[PDB]
Amino acid sequence: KSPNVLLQNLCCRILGKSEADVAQQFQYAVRVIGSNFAPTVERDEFLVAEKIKKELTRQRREADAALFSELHRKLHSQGVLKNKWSILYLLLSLSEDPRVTEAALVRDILYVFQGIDGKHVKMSNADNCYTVEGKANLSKSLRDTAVRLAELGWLHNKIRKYTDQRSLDRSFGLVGQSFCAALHQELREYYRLLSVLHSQLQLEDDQGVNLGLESSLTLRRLLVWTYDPKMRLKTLAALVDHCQGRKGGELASAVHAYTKTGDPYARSLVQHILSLVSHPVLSFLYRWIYDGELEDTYHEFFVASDP
Amino acid sequence: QQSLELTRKMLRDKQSKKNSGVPIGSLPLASQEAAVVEDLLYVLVGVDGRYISAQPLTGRQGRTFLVDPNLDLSIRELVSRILPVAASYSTVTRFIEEKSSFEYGQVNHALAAAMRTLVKEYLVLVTQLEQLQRQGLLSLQKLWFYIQPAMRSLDILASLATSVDKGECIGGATLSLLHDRSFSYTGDSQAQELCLHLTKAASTPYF
Amino acid sequence: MIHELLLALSGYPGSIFTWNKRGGLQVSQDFPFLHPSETSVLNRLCRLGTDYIRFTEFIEQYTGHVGLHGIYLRAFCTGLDSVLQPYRQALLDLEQEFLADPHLSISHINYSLDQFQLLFPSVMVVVEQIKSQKIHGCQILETVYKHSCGGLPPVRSALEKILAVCHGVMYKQLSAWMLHGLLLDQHEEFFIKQGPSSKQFSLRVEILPSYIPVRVAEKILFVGESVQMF
Amino acid sequence: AAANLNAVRETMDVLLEISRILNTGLDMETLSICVRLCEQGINPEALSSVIKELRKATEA
Amino acid sequence: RQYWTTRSSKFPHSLHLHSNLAAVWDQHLYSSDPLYVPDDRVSVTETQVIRETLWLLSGVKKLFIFQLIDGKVAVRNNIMVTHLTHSCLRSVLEQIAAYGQVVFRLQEFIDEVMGHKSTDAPFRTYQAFMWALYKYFISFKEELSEIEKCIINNDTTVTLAIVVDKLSPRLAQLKVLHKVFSTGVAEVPPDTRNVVRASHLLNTLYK
Repeated sequence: KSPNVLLQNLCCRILGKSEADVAQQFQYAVRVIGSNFAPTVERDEFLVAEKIKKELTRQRREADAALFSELHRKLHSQGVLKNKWSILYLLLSLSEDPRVTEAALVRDILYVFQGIDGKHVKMSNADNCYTVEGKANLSKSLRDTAVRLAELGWLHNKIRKYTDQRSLDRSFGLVGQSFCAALHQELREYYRLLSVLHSQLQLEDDQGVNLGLESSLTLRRLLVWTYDPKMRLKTLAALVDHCQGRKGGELASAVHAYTKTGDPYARSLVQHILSLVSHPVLSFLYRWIYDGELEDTYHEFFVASDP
Repeated sequence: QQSLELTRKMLRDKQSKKNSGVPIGSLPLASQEAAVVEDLLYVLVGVDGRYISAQPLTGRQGRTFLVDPNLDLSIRELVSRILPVAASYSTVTRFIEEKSSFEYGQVNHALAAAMRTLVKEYLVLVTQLEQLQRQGLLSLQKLWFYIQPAMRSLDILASLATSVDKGECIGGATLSLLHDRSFSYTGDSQAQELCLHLTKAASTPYF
Repeated sequence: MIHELLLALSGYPGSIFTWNKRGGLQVSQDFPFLHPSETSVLNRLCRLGTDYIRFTEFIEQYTGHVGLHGIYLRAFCTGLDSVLQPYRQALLDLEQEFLADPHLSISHINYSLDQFQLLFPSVMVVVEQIKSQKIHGCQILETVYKHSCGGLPPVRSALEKILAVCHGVMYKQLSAWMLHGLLLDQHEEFFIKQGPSSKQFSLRVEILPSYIPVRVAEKILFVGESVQMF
Repeated sequence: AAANLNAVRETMDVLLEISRILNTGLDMETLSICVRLCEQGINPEALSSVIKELRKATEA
Repeated sequence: RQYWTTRSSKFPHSLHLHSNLAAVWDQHLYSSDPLYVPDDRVSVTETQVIRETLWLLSGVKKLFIFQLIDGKVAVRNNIMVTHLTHSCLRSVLEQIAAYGQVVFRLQEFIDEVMGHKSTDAPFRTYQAFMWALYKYFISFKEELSEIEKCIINNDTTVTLAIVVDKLSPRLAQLKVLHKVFSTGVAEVPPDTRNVVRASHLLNTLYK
């Protein structure tokens, strides 16, 4: 039944000519199709999923990448598809044109990544990091992977505390508050990536093979998931340590100093942050020019006015 | 040790110039192979396998490993031949960590990030492997078959990193290496692809 | 849970969500499925829930009933309600999307409400300053204007909106006092008070907002007196 | 049965969403044909070649 | 349709943590507290909840969940919603019941005035009072009826909060008019002449 309906649809639909009007076209199509079954290599949808992620990053649509990830969540939720690999590859081709148990371990590591201690893994302030408690329950490999992951959680906790402090004080100046708010923009992506991962953690029931899915999540999966987030948080922690006491023009120079890294990912992120921070500075300059005056309490401008 | 001193020196140079800135042998052969497969999967990310201890040799070369003495001769040989993946990954990790400081200039900086991106896809392959391992469909023969290209690529990149480190190359000297290594590996797309990628990436800031 | 969660966010605490009057909204940590991250997110959200509760209390206090009294205070409460309205619409849309897909994680809800997570504490700070200082009359108009130059784009937009409402109210007042020389006082709340009225008005500088030039003030007084005597 | 109908409906919904967000350039019937042939063990790249040559002949 | 009869309600719905919320909470209480004895509360659907609320807004005398206790609208404490929990459910119901008791007061005033003059003294001030009352209540009732009709259409599932927010301006106007009525009418005793009560309410409304 397959090939006949395939040819009929692909002729009457793709072309405005029916298969009873043009004959050799479907012949060439079926002969190209004929004598081919499937690749013998691994057909896991994870590989094509991160292929799509890479392509979307090449298209600078990481928001779209997250959206596609969530749609993949529902696609696995339904359980109505058995050959997602092939359809995903076809969609890739089309879209190119226009452009304790490891489950508990991963749940706890997610919890940590949200900035709060998990179970059997917690903030050891004696180590001033995250440490596996009751590691005899697990193996050395599990705890090593957990520590490698939870480095990101410790950085997240650091940045969250710093941003809370800077959101608290008001004598930190308008530029400092703008910096903190922009810092929260990246926290937003952090958070919704975490939400995507939590949603995919189990779906809602074991509908497929595992976690409501056909493939079980593993530490290695979380590793590739956090690769980019890890470097993002490393860059942000470096930035926050850099601007320890920089206020106003001080901070504006400090950030422009860290604008010279040369990592186009990180460099573009820093440029976005610098643009956001300078926007209040630009408004200050425009007011000082057009109005001949700008009023401040936390003197962050480069013009000092005398009483 | 060496990396910290180098980065400190070149930060000071930048400041001076720019005025700113059960026994496994008792186990059946299949079980032993599976255990070692999981261990090497761990090692790929630089975490220890259950029957292999990483030799804590750092600051002189990449991370090497020592297997347990209870291991089949053939499997021990195979793991010996396949180990250089681990050391090459430790080398690239150390390289990307060291280029963190801005004192290496953007050109060197943008260098490592490029390899960082490659690191990404490397881990992707590992994930593939672990998926196959999740399927229980992985054999050491096929593991080696898959890694052989990855083995060669990691060897190439480790050699490039070691050359840059030993020469302390910065700027066009790195590019000179890129100019040289481009010709150094004529006759194979395996190395020429990466050489072209790295030349483009490094030259973009210098261009 | 999620519906109880949003209803607590809706100002209606449940059994687990307990509203201490001054202890705020807090979590009855008794559910066997609760986890430390779960409880931490719960507390972070109860923060904004308590904020909303106190907002509602204040607005009911000084909009439904007539120190802490006058047209300025009612306008403050009305603008605070308006600014919180988009928070309510976001809450309702989140409820709708949960009612669509049940596999959604509370982390998704936290991601969504992070938009107002930062906004709410600044508004609480402003309103608690207003109340504690008992800011009354046109002084209040200056107050937010002082804070109107904040560094939080969300908070700054909300403050601009409320300040435009205040501007509209005091423009109504000024139009009344200019076009017909009519002073309207609920609790003697105006930048001009009665003078001799035999001359006719006396300025109220202590309540004059900082962003009102004195020259403008005396121009207004001159015009109003001229109209009234005519 | 009815649950199956709802599942198929939301399935087409999600596939339409991903197609539109992915600016692939297909409609409901094209996607239905593609998905119905998907489980038939059909080479994707050959399908893409066929569809691209069809679209190039369309303007020509 | 007949649902105000005292028979229990058992209905099919999606089963989740948040869909079985009340049931799950009671099970947690019982498991944590074997001392807990489940308090009998009739399970009702949000559809029935909203229909009862619409009835209260219209002022229907025959009510099941709502108890006209001492002339004030209150909740029934032997009803529950599995999607909800008892505490917040009752909180919402009491927020609604404030407006409902105001509406009850309005209804009693209306019935008093319309006695459910060419013979006694003119009372046309009261006549216009209740005339405008009726007009406003008519507008409110058409609002409620449109909501109810959308409900009866059995469309995709719609939550109560939508209607709550839609009627919130109506809730505020309800509160304002309740305060005004109590001021200008309830305060002045009927011992005074129509002159006195009329002037009192007139000045209340003018202020």
